[PDB]
Amino acid sequence: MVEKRVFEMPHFTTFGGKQIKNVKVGWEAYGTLNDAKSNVILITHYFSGSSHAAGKYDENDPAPGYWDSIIGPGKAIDTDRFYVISVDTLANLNAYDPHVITTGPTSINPDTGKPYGLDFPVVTIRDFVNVQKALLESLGISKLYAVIGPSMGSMQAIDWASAYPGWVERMISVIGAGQSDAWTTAALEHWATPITLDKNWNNGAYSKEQAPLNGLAASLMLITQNALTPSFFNQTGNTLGYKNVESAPLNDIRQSHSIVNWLRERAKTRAKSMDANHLLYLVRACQLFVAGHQGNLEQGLASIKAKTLFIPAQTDLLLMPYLSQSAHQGLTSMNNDSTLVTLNGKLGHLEGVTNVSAQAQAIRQFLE
Amino acid sequence: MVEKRVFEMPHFTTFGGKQIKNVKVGWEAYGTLNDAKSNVILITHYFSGSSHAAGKYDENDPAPGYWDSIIGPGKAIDTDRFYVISVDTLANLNAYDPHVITTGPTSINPDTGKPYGLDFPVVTIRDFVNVQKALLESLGISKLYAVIGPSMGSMQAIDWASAYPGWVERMISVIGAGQSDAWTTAALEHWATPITLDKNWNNGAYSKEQAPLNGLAASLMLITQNALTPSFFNQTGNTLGYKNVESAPLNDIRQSHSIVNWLRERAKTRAKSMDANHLLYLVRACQLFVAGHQGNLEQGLASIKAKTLFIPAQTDLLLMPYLSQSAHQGLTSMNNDSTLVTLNGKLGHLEGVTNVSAQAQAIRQFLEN
Repeated sequence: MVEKRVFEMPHFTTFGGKQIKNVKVGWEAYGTLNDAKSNVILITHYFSGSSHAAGKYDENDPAPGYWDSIIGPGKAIDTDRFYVISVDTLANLNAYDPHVITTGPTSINPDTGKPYGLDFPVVTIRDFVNVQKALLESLGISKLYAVIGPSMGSMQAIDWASAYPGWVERMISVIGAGQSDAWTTAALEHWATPITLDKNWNNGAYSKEQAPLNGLAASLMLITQNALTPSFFNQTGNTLGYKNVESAPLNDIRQSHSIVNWLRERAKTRAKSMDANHLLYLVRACQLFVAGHQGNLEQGLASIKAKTLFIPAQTDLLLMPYLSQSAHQGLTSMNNDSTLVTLNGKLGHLEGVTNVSAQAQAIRQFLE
Repeated sequence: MVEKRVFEMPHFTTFGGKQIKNVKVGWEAYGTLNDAKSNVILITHYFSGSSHAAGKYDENDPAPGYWDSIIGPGKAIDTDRFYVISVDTLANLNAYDPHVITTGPTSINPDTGKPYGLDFPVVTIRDFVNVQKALLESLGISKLYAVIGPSMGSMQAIDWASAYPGWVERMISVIGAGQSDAWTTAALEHWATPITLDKNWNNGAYSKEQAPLNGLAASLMLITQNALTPSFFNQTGNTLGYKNVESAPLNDIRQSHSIVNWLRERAKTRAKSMDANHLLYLVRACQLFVAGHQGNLEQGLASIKAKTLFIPAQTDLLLMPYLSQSAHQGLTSMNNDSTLVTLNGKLGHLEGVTNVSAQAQAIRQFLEN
């Protein structure tokens, strides 16, 4: 049911005033664009995700897109009513996934025949929304009925609403934020440092054959944990038969606890088709984020005219609930039709990826 | 006004079945040990701490020990009533600080004339309390009026109360836990990875002048943030003129935001007298922690008779509210005299290290009954 597409720009100016030549990003869409091009809902994807917000590329895919549970016929993001479209970001974390098309440190520089590495220009949330704007424009679309996104994708969505206020009628921020505050910028740095310390990194110039695999796995382990909760780790801890006094980490400083070996293996398996530098660039992109990318959060919220719906996860330890509450109460103070509802499950940040359906009615009522 | 002392054990068995020779740990004490040795209050110290719970070694020390505000004459922990003693952990993180005395990776192995590196045996919190016990025994003490400690210090404290019930009349746990659950064990593992990724680490066999400095700083950055809150970082960012679109990290992948530069320098500063391998070992000793060191916390709680006070910080992100609650509730279901008061401040975990005084009276009344 899903066909992967590719959007290309020969020229593109980054928000930081750099040039990327030969941009290529993947994208996909579900449903039908109506005649007025007035039923467009942009899904903007989270830190490690891609355009694959729903559906499957192949029957044999082990699982559909991450928001399949609320995107489809008759679902809260109804594909019988909306042309639902999603775009791979630049510097997409899954640079070596056969379905992900991105421009970033792995792209070949024609000028050396070698990957850009850390020669790639700094990219931002705005750069993502601007690549999405160009894709939309090239499809004759001038307005968004809604933009919807979780986590890093809620940054894109709220940025859209702020940067192009006449372009967005509705803004759904899920497990989200209006800014990367100093707490969040610091927290996200720790995802980056494991890769800088890996000896293979070679200041970003490593080959694919000598990639910084350990630093990447180390980053994902930290990410994976930040995105969950004590509850989740203690329950999987139970399944592993976790104990404080395990003979292996007790006897050998170089062995680890059951729960660590699990997280390491999981993150290693999650990072096979990922790229270390691309993780670095998405980190920096998040650290630079503020709705509207103007002086501060208040200025960016003053530009929004879309009604706003904020769905924090109550358990979220990564983009914590006060983030959604900050943007939401700043908006109502400006007489923005702003609504806040909570996700309150046990997966923490990942409630808003894996179980956004819990709030499907709020999304639906917002979208009627 | 506080003399740093040394305790020595020619031979020490570890909890993991191994030997360490020339065990040397630092300690100090405040107050006067009564004729009965019944007024002994042991302070056990947190991850990056030392024995310096109060007072100053030199009156021109910039800052007194980390609990001077509640340990001293006439304070909640009255050092004209109690004898207040505190010992440096094995593998103490402050491996190059002139006041700490410890034994670990940087120690010279007398068998080889060279450092232990990661030949040092794995240490646990049990090994910390046992070195304390050995010190207390060397001093002729047989019983502790109170064992108190924040964080890793509370791990030692509740361990003391579970492994040696009659030794411990009262146990005060501050910003602490009964155990390192799976969440917390994985969480501290992230403290360890950056050190081990650093090329200079060399599987633990680096010279002091060829240390994995950038890995060590990485760990400390994470630790520092884990110990704090958004409020602190956001007040801090505001003191720093933090903006989200700062021109330095926007123009250059290799530049960083204000907050990160602050965080990095504070960690490189905190790391001057620290050793990397010792950090690995304290992390592992924390992952191995369960009060008592049985197969679970319930078994470790079941043998506690000391009356217990718990003082978690509501805003703690490192050892969150629930770890104290899980232990306090377990003890109350065992009809153990267990109280729980909360620190409400916004420094998170470090409420219980730098602002314990907010519960001075609860501690005072728990000690004075």
